Amino acid sequence: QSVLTQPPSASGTPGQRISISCSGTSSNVENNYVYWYQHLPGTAPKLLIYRNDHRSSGIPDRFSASKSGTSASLAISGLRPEDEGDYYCAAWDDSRGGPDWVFGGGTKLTVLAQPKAAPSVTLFPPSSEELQANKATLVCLISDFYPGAVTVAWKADSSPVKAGVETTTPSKQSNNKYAASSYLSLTPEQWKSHKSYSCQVTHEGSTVEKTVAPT
Amino acid sequence: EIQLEQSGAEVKKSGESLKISCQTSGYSFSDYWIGWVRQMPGKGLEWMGIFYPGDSDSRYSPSFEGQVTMSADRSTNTAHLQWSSLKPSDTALYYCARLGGDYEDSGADAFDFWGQGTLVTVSSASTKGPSVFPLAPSSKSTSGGTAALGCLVKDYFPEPVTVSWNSGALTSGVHTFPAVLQSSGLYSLSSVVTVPSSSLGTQTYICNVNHKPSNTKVDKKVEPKS
Amino acid sequence: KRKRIHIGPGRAFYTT
Repeated sequence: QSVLTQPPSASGTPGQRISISCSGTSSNVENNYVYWYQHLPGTAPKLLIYRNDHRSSGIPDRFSASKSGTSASLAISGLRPEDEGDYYCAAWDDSRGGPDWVFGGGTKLTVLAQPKAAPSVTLFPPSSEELQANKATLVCLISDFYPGAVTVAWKADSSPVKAGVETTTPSKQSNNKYAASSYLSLTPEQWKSHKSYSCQVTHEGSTVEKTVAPT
Repeated sequence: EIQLEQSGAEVKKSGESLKISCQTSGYSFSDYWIGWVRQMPGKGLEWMGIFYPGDSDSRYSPSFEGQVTMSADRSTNTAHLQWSSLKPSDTALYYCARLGGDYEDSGADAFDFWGQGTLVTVSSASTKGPSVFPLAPSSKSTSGGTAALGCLVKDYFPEPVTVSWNSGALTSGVHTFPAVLQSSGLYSLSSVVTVPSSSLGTQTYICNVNHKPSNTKVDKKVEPKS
Repeated sequence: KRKRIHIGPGRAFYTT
């Protein structure tokens, strides 16, 4: 109930219209008031839309929002570079019989200033020096991607791995594309027990992977 | 004109107490709820709770119940968030916001005016030099042309660590990644270099790592696998 | 006062 789901990422070129979606439940989006926030670098969250679809005073007409059922959505027409940043939906949730405020996970909006670039993925298994020291670290290096957001998932054989994963935020390279790294800590015994381990990277709805084997 | 002004950045050691502040301007402090919002590094905004200065009423998100204390004094128009025992996991950006909107004659429902935020950094780590491990190239002469080799620099504190290749003689195709900050409070990073596969037998690649906080200097030869 | 929280159309808490 107390969960508003948004897509992680969105993008368009200057002058285009884009739409950001928000998915909730019968305890929030469906009957209660929904709000929309802009979060730009160096500044506090800024109220765009209140109570489903009213523009906050001073908000330009090119911002609008609506909702149907458990879904709400924010539209921005005439996309401009300064629109680039994070957008959050939010709602009142009544699952506890009182007023709880929930934010959606947010969506990173990139105003496209260069062509899209798929990520380069390099995956290194544990070194033999580390394994001799009784540790094991999988290293997944992700670079040259634009827009600057990926999702990383690790698999043990075909099975998902929660435990032991450490991932960085993306950071700007000197070419203005982005870089990130993810790490998987295991025992030597776990590393040896499986057929393979994989680093899966999702960028712009497109998923790739690299796989390493002890054999 | 309505403003909330938050107190400055905090760098604390774990276990230390901290009260951060939000001072409000331009309306009756007693009459409106104040909300608190956390943003963890690399994550989204998260609601902590709300506090009503008029009568000290409160609502905490389930995850924040018992973990933190919202208060205010009406003698200074200042809302507070207190931790007696700061944990590394409290490391974040904290916003204060008024619950308002004034859309009707009564009540409130939107967080309208926000503070500029307060950064809070908490660490439990002691200074430690890295262990450096070689990232062996997938190896021999291939007509996918190139090979990626590198060094894993693990478990150090604090930042920064410098990384060279071949005592600075090799800069072409080097990419040293920003470090990851682990839950242990320690850092790890990797540097990788892309080279011709035809060079693997002839050329020696050595990464030179320096962690001055610990006086740790390591040169690690990265040979091909066998 | 503004203690009352309007969560949706017609619905409010702290209405006392």
